[PDB]
Amino acid sequence: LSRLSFIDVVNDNGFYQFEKPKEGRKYVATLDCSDYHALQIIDITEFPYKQVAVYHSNTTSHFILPDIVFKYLMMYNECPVYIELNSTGVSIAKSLAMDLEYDNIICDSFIDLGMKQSKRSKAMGCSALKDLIEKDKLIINHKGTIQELRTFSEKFHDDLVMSLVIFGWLTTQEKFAEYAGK
Ligand SMILES: [Mg+2]
Repeated sequence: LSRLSFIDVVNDNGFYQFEKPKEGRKYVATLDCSDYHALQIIDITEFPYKQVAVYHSNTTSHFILPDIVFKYLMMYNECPVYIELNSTGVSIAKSLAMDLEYDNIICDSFIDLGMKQSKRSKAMGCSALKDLIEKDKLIINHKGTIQELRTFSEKFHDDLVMSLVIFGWLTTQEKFAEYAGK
């Protein structure tokens, strides 16, 4: 843990940015919705991964969120998004697809537009995260995230960590191959 430091970037209206988009780099975004909404944008290129932007808020209406997500996803090279399918993720993921006609959505199946909930995935995901940070394979820069990585037990908020767990689960998958690499 505690070898973790953060860059104290200003909270630009919910959106935290540590690196702006650089052509040639391939990003990936995971979302845990409405507790705050937490949008993690990671750089999966060089197997040094980097958390370049974070969207954090417990005050945006899930009604308008897709617009917010859309903005940042487009901003980072038509970025792929992996939405956890809780009661709200389902609606958000649909808007993102129908309403905003965004096509770079990662799906679990044609019916589930993101990560389908399961005790199995969360667990499996946590583990995958634990070995991404500890091996210094995932570089975190956000203050909140780091604070939650200090009040989140193996078994108070955790949205920013959950968000990074969606990312874990996404790394235990095969499809992750393509999206990866510059
Ligand atoms: Mg949440």
